[PDB]
Amino acid sequence: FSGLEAAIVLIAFVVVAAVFSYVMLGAGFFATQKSQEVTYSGMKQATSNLILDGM
Amino acid sequence: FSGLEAAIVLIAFVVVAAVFSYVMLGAGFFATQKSQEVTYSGMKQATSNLILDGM
Repeated sequence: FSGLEAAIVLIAFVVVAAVFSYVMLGAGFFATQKSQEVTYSGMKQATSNLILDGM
Repeated sequence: FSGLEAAIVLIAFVVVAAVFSYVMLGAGFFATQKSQEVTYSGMKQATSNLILDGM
């Protein structure tokens, strides 16, 4: 049994990690960038209120 | 444990907040606009008085 083949796999473990890492970050930024949008809209929802002024 | 999911919820906390914020304002304006009507009617109730004049 040789670690030469272990290397072959170790790539695969690392690569799928990096890809998941890659996407999760992308998934994550979008998560964040979405989380920001709802917040901006959220404040804009309340503060965009319009009012009847006087009689 | 990842804050990625925390974002998913953070939306939800913000959204229901904005909706409650949205409605409470609407609930609130109506509260106010109602509070105004009773006042206008309130003064109108007293000042709309009519009188017998002379003999």
